[PDB]
Amino acid sequence: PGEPVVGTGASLSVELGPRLLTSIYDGIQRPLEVIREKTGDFIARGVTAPALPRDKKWHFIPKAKVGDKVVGGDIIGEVPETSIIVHKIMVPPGIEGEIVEIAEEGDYTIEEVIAKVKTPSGEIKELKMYQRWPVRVKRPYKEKLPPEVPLITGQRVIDTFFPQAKGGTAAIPGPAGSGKTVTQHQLAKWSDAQVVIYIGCGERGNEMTDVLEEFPKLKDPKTGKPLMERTVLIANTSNMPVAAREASIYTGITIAEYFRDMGYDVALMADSTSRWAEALPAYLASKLAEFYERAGRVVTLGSDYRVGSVSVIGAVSPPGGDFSEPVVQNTLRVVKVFWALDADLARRRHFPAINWLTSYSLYVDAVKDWWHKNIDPEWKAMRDKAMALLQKESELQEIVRIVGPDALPERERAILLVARMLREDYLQQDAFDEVDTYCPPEKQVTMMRVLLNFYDKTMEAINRGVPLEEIAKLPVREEIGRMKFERDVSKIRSLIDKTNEQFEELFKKYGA
Repeated sequence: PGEPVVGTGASLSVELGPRLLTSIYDGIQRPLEVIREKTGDFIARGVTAPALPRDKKWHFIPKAKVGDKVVGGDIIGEVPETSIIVHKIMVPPGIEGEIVEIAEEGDYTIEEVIAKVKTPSGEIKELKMYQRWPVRVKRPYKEKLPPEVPLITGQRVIDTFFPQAKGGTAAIPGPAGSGKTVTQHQLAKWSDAQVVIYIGCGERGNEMTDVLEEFPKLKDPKTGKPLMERTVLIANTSNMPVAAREASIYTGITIAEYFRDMGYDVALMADSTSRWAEALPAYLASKLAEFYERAGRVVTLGSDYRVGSVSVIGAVSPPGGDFSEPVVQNTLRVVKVFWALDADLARRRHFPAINWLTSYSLYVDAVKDWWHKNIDPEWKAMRDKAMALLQKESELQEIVRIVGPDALPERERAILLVARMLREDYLQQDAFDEVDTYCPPEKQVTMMRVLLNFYDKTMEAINRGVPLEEIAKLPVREEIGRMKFERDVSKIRSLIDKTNEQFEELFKKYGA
């Protein structure tokens, strides 16, 4: 509306209800292009359009009845919104009491009052299929849970060495381009979040166009349905007001929090480094912080025990291609994970071009018990071992650069052989391949066991006089290089026995 009050200005809010999905907005949730506003401490002014259509009929299913006691977050109905997502109709935060009136199953437009609640006062509150929330106010919840369950991306280098927790905070520094774009796209479509809130575009120039024309064609690989049906986009464009681009990340995170309150895992993804806007280094630092602080996995409001999360992934691309700060350095300081895309790795044709020495995740210990309990009790021991091999490989390659390869002992040559297999057979991954576009957790640990078992057999064999050239030509080495294209994890698993057997024949052949 247009009401003015002391403190934060015209309370800038979003409409939360059905039809949000598949929608594209600007920084303050207008369907249109353009935008208009004056961001300050004091206030902000804006008029035009409706965020949610009032014309569309929604199929309402009641999930409560007259006489039920309710609190904020209680689910009182369901609406099938898209062919992917069921919209859960919740009591707005701050409302409690008895349901004295609830709609029957029928078709309704969003201004229709689908229930009434009598509060303890006796005051009668009318509930609709949508609700409103100030974007600068974090939606409430019962409890923020410590990081614990991984957001599974299906990308080996991430899930294994640099994991993201559901509710966690990630950034992707490094050069913009196909690399970043492909990784962004793999994350959005493969991560086990049900809903994606995507902020950006505006970064390229032809980008708004490609979004307008290609994004409706993209499929959700999980369902074969349009990805648009689990997505909401917020566009920050060069023509749009400074004020609104400022606000877009609050709009974004409020909409994400609303889907978490229903019990979904949501991924909030940002790719709007350049277009982010400033009216008037501590200003940037505080705004980054207030945003990232809102990520989290929570026990939601409601009378049933229920958990949802917002995981934040922010692409950070230097404004003028400038390696240095500020945007880059503060954001890396706030997030708990980053995936450093690296142009030299791209030129070595190592894809995805995630530098496994400069990336880091502070969630390894937080997610390990989940991996241990659900997938493989050796997950953490194996990641640590593979990383130590990579760390060793890097020190050796530096030494070798200076003194040459000709006086390397067999043990050191073997380390290099196996590190190379780790980099090519495991870290490298093919987003374009119909099998290797996603790697299930059970496949990740099984490929890793195959590789680490090969390493152990390699060092045992070195130890017993087998020459390294023989290990390098072992037929099984080359099936290991193809494990990633195999859909059937038991065929991958059998490489362990196959490896043991070929090494045995090498032992018989040397009397070793």
